[PDB]
Amino acid sequence: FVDSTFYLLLDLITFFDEYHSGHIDRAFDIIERLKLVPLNQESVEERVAAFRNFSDEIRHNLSEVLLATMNILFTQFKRLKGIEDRDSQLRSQARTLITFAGMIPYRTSGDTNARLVQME
Amino acid sequence: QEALENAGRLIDRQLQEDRMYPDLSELLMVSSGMDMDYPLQLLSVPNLPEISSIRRVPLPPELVEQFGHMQCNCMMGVFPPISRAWLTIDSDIFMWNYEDGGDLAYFDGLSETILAVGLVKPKAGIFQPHVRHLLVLATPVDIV
Repeated sequence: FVDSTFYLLLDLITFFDEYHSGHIDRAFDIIERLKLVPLNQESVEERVAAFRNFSDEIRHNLSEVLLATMNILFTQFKRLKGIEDRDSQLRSQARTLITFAGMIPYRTSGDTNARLVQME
Repeated sequence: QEALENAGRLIDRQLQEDRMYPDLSELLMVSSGMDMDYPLQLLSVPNLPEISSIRRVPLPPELVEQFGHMQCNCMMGVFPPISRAWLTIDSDIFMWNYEDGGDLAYFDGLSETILAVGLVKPKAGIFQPHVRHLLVLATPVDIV
C-alpha cells in the first residue's frame, strides 16, 4: 500500500514535469493512466464512490489533477483553423471531469474555478 | 526427505495435474441435452456471472462530426490488435483510440468510396516485414 501511493505520487510528478514545457498531449495520456479521473463515460460517479476510499495523501492531490486536465484539454482543443478531427473526445473528457468536480466540491479546497478555464 | 526437494516435487506434481485437465469440448458431455445455468435476468446469476459491463464509451462527437455527411455508405468496426475503432463513411476513414477517444487519425489518401477495411499481418519477407500490422483498404477501384 505504502509503495503504491509512492508510485502514484511519482506519476503525478512526472505529469507535472511535462505539464507546461508544452507536451499537452502527453499530459492527458499520463493523467488517464493514473486511473483516478473519469475519462470514459458518466462513470464520474464511480469516481465518487472511489474517492472517499482514497488514501489521505491522494485525496488531497486531486484538486490539481482536475484543472490540469481542464487546461491541456482547453489548450490542446484550441479551436483549430481550417480530414478527421475528433474534437468530440477531449471534450467529453472535460464533461465527465466537470461532473466529477461538481460532485466533490465540498470535499475539495473550494476552487471550482475550473469553470473559468472550462469556458472561453 | 529434504523439505526443499519435497516442496518442489509437490508443486511439479500439481503443475502436471493442472496441465492434464480435461479437453473443453466433448460430444459425450452434452450428448443428452445441455447442463445450463441460464438466467434471462442481468446479474441474475449473482455470484457466478461470467461477464460484467465495466464501462461504456460513446463515439466522440468530434469523430462523429466528420461522419455527418454520408450519402452512400457507412460501416464501422474494431481492430483487435490496435485496440482502436474505425469508422468509414464514403471515402473517408477514421481510426480512434479506444482508451483515449480524443486521439483520432484520419485518412485523406482515398479518393473513392471505401468498400472494406481490414487489419492484416505482414509477409515473412518483404521490405516491411518489421511493421506490426498492415491496414488493407479496398475501394471500388483500388486496394491500398
